[PDB]
Order: sequence, then structure tokens, then C-alpha cells
Amino acid sequence: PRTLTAQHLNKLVSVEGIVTKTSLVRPKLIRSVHYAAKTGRFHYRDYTDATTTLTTRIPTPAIYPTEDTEGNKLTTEYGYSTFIDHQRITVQEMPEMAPAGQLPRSIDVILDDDLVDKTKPGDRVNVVGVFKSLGAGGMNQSNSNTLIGFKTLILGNTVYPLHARSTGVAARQMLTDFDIRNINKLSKKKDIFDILSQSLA
Amino acid sequence: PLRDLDSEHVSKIVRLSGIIISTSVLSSRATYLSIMCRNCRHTTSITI
Ligand SMILES: [Zn+2]
Repeated sequence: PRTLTAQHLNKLVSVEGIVTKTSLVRPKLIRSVHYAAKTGRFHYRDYTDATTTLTTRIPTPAIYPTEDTEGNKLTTEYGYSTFIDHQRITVQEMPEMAPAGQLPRSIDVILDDDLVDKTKPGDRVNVVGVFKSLGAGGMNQSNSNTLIGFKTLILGNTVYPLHARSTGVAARQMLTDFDIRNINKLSKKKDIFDILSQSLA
Repeated sequence: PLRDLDSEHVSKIVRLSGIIISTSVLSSRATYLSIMCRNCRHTTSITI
């Protein structure tokens, strides 16, 4: 997070750090479904926003429908609509790498759907994603203020927890068949306890 | 008489006689409109 600057914008990056604060996992409305009592028909609508696609698109802010095209009333069908999970997290520079006596730097990462609760605060994490900007940095309309800039964040797609000393993430190693054969072989000797004991320190 | 109409008759009911000299073509006017918003697609109606 300290060595991530404006020259890396719009490019794919991989950052390391410590998770400091997560957010509540919320649903996002994608498709609504309705019912008309006077006709017996079902209708629907789709919704989108700026963070669901990598390329810029022309906004289409559709409204939530309460009536029919003929004036009849509508009823919401919550069981037939669609919702998607959403979360936002913060990543900071690791305590074992940041300079001493200096205030730290951090960056926000947005996750969606199947990567929504893969870490907890305090973990060492590696996040790969696209460093992207959004909106207008006070350019539209007059907006005399010049102090603020462009809002930026990472649209994440990969999250990897990392194990360290004196941390809450446990180490696990993938076990191959060679390893299993060797372990099950050594299990059959009689001084196995002695060998395993003399190996410590 | 057509020559006797004046200010006192404005917005009242009158009975007049004469000769028709010209009829135009039929026009179209709305009595019920269904409208939509081209940005957010909000729909409504109007009655005349
Ligand atoms: Zn509108």
C-alpha cells in the first residue's frame, strides 16, 4: 500500500498487508419480479451499477416499478427476485515491514459474491485485482473545491491468506503421495519416537 | 345579428344566424395520453 501510486492505475496489481477492518455482508438487488392481480402476469426489471464491469458504460438508472404499463397495481415477489452478496474490506501495510515511527498507508478492496467472507481482521493477506478510479474528481459542474481528487480502490478477484509467526492464520501444507508413503513407512519402525524426539532443536 | 356581438356577451351563450362559407379538414386532438420518461422509464397517464 505504500508503494502503490497513480502510475499503476487501470493495471492489474498484487498487494500484501494486514486486514484491519471488514464490513457487514449485505445483499444487492439485481432483478425484481412482480405480479398484477387484474391481469395475472409477471414482470421484472434488471439493475446495474459502475462496479460490475471493467469498462465504462453509459448509465441507465431505471426506477423501481410500482405500476403496470396500463396503470394496474403490482405486488413484489421477494422469493422470485435475485440478490447478490457484497462486502468491503481495508488492507494496511504489515507491522513487520512498515517503517518505524511513521503513520501507515492503506487501500480499500471491494469483493462480490463468492469471495465475500474469506478473511477476518488481523490476517496477513494477499489480494490481486485491478486498481481503478471512479466518478469525477469534482470535474462535473463548477465544484470550486480542488482539494479532493479521484476516488480509487481495487476491484478484487483473488484473495490469499498468508501464515506468519504469532498470528491467527494456521499453516497447512498439501500432502503428496510420496510424502504419505514415506510417513506411513517411518511409522513402522520401533525407535520412531526417539528419532522424532532427537530432531527437535 | 352577427353585427351586434360585443363586449357584454363575452363568455355568455348566444344564438346566431348566417350562412356557412367554409369548412376545414378534420384535425386530431388527444383525449387520453400514456407517457414515459426516457431516462428512468417512469410511466404515468393524462386525461382530457
Ligand atoms: Zn425520469
